Amino acid sequence: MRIDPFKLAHWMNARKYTAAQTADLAGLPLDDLRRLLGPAAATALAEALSVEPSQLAADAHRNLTVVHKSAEEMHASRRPIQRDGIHFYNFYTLAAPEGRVAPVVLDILCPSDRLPALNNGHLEPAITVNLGPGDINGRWGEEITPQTWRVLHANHGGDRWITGDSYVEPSYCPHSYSLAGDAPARIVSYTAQSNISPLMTEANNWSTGAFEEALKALSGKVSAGSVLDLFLARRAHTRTSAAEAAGVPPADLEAALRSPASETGLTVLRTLGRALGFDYRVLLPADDQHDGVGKTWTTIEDSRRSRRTFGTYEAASMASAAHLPDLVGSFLRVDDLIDHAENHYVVTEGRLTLEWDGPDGPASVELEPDGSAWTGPFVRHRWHGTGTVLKFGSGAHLGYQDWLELTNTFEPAATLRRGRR
Amino acid sequence: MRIDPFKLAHWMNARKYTAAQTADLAGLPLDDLRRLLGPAAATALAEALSVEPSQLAADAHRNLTVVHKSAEEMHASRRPIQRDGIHFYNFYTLAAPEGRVAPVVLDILCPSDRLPALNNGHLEPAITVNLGPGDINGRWGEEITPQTWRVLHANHGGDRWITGDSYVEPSYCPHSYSLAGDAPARIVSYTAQSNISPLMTEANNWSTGAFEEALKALSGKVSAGSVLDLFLARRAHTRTSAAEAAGVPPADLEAALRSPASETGLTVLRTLGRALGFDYRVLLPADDQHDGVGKTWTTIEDSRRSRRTFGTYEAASMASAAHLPDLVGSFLRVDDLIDHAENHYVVTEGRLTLEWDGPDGPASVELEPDGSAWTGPFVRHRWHGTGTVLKFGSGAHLGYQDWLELTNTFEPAATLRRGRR
Repeated sequence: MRIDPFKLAHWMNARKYTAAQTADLAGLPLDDLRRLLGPAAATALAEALSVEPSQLAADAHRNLTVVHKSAEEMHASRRPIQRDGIHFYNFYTLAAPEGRVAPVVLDILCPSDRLPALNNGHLEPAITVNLGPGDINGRWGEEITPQTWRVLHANHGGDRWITGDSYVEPSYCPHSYSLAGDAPARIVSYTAQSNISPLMTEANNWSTGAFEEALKALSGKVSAGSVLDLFLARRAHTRTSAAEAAGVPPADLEAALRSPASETGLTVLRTLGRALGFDYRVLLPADDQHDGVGKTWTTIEDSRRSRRTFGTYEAASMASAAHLPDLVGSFLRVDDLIDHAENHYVVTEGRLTLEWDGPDGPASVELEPDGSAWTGPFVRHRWHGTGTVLKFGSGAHLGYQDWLELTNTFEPAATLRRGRR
Repeated sequence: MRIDPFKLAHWMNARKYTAAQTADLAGLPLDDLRRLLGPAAATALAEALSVEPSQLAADAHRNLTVVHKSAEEMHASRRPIQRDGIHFYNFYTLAAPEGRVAPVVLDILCPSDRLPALNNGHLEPAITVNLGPGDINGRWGEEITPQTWRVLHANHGGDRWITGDSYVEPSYCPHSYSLAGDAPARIVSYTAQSNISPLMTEANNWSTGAFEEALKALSGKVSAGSVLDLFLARRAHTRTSAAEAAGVPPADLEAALRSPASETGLTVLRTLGRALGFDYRVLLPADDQHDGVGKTWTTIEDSRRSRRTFGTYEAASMASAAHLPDLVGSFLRVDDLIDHAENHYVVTEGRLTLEWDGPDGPASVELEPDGSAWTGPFVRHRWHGTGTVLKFGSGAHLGYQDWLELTNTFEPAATLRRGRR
């Protein structure tokens, strides 16, 4: 229930109240406010600043660098889920900051002679990999067909650190799993945050008339021209005025919208961008979508083929997708690490040691199979010992969306520094 | 203090608790939960879901379409600000949803014979335009030089609806204004939300070691290669493994990083993107930054030159910037409107009528000079009468960042529809 000095300075600035005016309005001591900027109070500040208490509240957890969970504790979290009249899955949770979404390990208990009843799907996309040792069935449709029923294999060969096939569970499409045969099997399902969730959360609160107008604008093929027209209408420009505004021939502007990726088109849309004040990059094409799981599907052979040395590690790729840049999965063989976002790790073999440099100096924890850890963004760490660990990644900060704003910022490091002190 | 059905379904799904399990854990009636999904309770749900009450709280205001404020009320909000020992400005606020940041009108009271003492700057970038009738001085530096002292002119000619020069106040740089002479003058300063604020808010909570690591990564020239290396390290790939992974010659990958905008480079980075699972677009170059206000500066002549017909309106442009796509300003002459984001309007001449189609059917309000209104995203509206109104725009939803994720979504309209019902 603490106060965020950053959120407070922002609101005093917004309402342009001096420190003294803020204290006088809020009805509390000035040394306190000069301290907060550096319970019974928070309510007053909120009132004096015309904002809800949650708009000034600090984060539930500050200075988190690493969080870990032993094999014993992950096993202790086991929880059975009943579906279709039987013990369908066994629920386990991996390391994750308190309150956050934790990666999940699942026992696949639905026999091969019974179609696995589907769940209702979910917004977040997720990387799912078969830990083995048995093969499993993937179901993505009511009707059983090659497009909605496929075997997610377990590695039966020698390079076991590559545990099995993996793919990306598409956002919102129902799915379920069953055993492909007798051999038991476990699955690891890692979800990243939804990058469209913030928009949805807001759109859900708009009037229904506006919501329908938004859907209308998003309906159909969202081409470069359709997005551009919205940008122009946003600026009270027509395609004609915008063209003469950018000094471009209407004939070429039409071509570029037909070829955003051609160098002729990119030069035009960027020239438009500079003239009208917008970022041409979001106008560039992205690989169309498929709606099936055949595009992201990554077999054991794919992963084996992708093997490479990464520092003191040997790495292999899990399923990925160009339209889900913040979601990553990787097979790591062990015998410094620092990503621009969060990492979720789970050991699959050997007694490994994770070390990290945190607030209290160097630290470390020994983790055995099913043991796991979570690293915050930019937290330098490393793994020692001989074994295997799965490397997952997610996080909105800093996601590919932040990287787009960052390339648009003058001296980003300076901006961040100013915000922190 | 209500509950968000969307945030609740998300958390029950995350923790994968059935409706019954949720009710049993939360300790409340099941019909209630089946109702919320469709005070004393919210606390229980939060506890049972291992989340803070704010993580399930609905928006302070739902179904807002339009908010307006009369000339009399905006005049009634006048507030003097003392600086450098004198009455420096007069503070006025324009229409805005309760709790939100309201556009500001300022009387410039610092005489021409006194250097206007600077403020401490602010994170949000802002479009500032001179309402006139007198010219004013702009100060952007301690020392008075051509780069930090320039006259922001007021239109003294006939097309008064174009009120004067405008420019973009760069994020965080101190600034202030004084009169250029005897003639009085008012200014309108419109700020958009900061697109980097979310990242900052989070980075402020990271350990200092991680923060320093982040600054290090952002320091220097943030080129296509420097961002790519982070993407690769994120995926346990080196430039060598990534190349052979995308089936590209190391020699070409180096060229593309030297020419992201050339069609040869874009084809490579997109091929890399498809292979490694990332969005090549954020790798594309954006116009460098300047740090001065000479790039966005828009004179009266510029605006006059940009005049164009827009539906039943005559429009002229205010200052803009390619790196601030969500911030827009426009001069509108009156005698349907629907943007993909929020609008803030302020009348400068005539008694005008704003109509909108809201939750209760068609509505309308008559606004005179200094009167203002705010429209939510996608809210269809129009202006009737003969006069002039300033059109400002901001909002994160849906900003250019959302448009990047939207082009990456399969059936976005469908996704949003599912989230709402």
